[PDB]
Amino acid sequence: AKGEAIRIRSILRSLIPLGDLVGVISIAFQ
Amino acid sequence: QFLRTDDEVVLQCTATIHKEQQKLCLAAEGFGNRLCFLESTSNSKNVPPDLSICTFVLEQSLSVRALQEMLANGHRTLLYGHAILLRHSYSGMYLCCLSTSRKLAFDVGLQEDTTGEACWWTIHPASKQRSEGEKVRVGDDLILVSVSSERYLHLSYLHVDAAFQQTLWSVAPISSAQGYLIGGDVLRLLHGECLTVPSGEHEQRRTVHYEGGAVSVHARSLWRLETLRVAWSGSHIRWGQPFRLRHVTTGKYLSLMEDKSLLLMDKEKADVKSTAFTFRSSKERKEVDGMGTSEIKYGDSVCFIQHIGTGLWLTYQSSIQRKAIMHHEGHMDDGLNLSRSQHEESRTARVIRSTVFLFNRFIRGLDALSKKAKASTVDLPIESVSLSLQDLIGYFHPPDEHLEHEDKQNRLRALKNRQNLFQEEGMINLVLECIDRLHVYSSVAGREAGESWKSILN
Amino acid sequence: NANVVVRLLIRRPEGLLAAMEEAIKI
Amino acid sequence: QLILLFSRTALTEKCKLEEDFLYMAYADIMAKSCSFEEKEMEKQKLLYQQARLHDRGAAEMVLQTISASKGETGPMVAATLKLG
Repeated sequence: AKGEAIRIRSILRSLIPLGDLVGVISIAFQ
Repeated sequence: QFLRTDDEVVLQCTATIHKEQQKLCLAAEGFGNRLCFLESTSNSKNVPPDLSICTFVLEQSLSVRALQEMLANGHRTLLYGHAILLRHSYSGMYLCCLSTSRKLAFDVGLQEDTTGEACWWTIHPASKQRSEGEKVRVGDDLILVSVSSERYLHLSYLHVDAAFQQTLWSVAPISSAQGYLIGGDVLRLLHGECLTVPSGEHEQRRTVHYEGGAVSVHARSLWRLETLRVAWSGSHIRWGQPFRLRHVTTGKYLSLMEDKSLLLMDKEKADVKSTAFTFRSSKERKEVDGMGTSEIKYGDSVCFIQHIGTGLWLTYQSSIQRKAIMHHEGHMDDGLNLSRSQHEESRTARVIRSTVFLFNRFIRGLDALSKKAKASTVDLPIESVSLSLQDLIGYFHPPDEHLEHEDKQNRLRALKNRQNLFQEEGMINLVLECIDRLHVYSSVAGREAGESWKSILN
Repeated sequence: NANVVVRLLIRRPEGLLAAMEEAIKI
Repeated sequence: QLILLFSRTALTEKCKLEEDFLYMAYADIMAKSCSFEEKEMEKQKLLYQQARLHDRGAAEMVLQTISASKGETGPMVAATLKLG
């Protein structure tokens, strides 16, 4: 509930899609 | 000198693709197509470019504060820092940014509504010689930046898309006197009875005849004077300059082969002088950089046609098939009178062949599957077609009840004009063919794409 | 300072699922 | 309301005019209702009587029913010319 601060909220999820399965599970398992 | 609102202007980006310049213009289609593309005007002497799909109108220009204020709720001269609203000169839809994808670039296309911050573009300078605030000058090179997407109007490598990278944009003024001619209009070739072209059920209509009666009223007798000038193409039309005669109902350019025959040959077959024409005062300057001087009235006109490649006079001989051909001297019958058409008659004509070209890609594209199995024809467009029927339903939408009785009878009158200019051209016959070709199955083909078979039929 | 350099880093280059996992092998 | 009735009826299209004998009895009642002290008392009263009508759109139900009768010399236009 503000003005154009939601615009940067979309740039961080549309310029970079999530794809986080490479990060969240596989890295801490040795 | 300086651009104002209610000005007709084109956008244009330049690319040097392997030592070859292309000054290609931004152009969107509308009425079935929601996306923009490029139009080559570099080879304007050997292939005609479109004009009515690339000219824009600057509707408004505000500050950024007042724009966000209204979104929270004469003629100005544009300033490098205002935000503008561009609308299409044909479709009447505002140019905006779309949330689709074709990276993080967004695609650029028209849309219906104007509310929200999508349809607004803040101008920007692109050199040290100009800076913020001052008035716009004609022929400048500049940047356009969306408000909503916060990106630049980029030309990529030919996806035209709103990206975070820049691209220059040459602008060029086009237009700005009632009853006088303006470069690019559609009008009637009055005799004293008008020039026509044969009806449907096909000769490819390539002849030229004079006929009489209500056939001039209908959508056959429509011709567009596409002037070779780029800047100030929508000036007044004076005697002496060349202009290709374009058919409007089918899009075939009038190109005289006085050696061979009178032809409305197709698109890329238009050279400079093989299809140019001009108007003579009798039957025997150079350039104006502006909207032109008031030359040719409408009812007070007896205009004589002459080719450029030959220089003779098209005059008719002795159905009504007085087919006119070029004579060396003619008679006193080449004093042609003129009358312009209206803005809904121009609207109805353009949307016919914009769809006629599409349904034939769905008749013969579906006649490719009329064999056993070819399966190589990808020219069976579904999303390009099943969108295009929703506009033609909304184009023929009957007017609502709760309206003013002086407004309903305006809407109901313009509705009946759209139903008559589709009757004569055989659009009623042209849809019944498409209902035939889809009534072969019972729910087909590769049934991943054409799973919308019912919704197209419905 | 939030609204700055992300307004810059759009105009800078810096799929990325291929880079983050292949660095385990390298 | 009555002057709006003849204005809405004139704005439609019928490619001629019907005979409409309500028009020929209310564009006839509306026109049979229209020595220095008298020459400005019988003048400033006439300006009030034609203000019953032209303040109620009656300068349009006689400006349209001429436009709708294209060339018709019928008894309709010869009774809405006594209202103009």
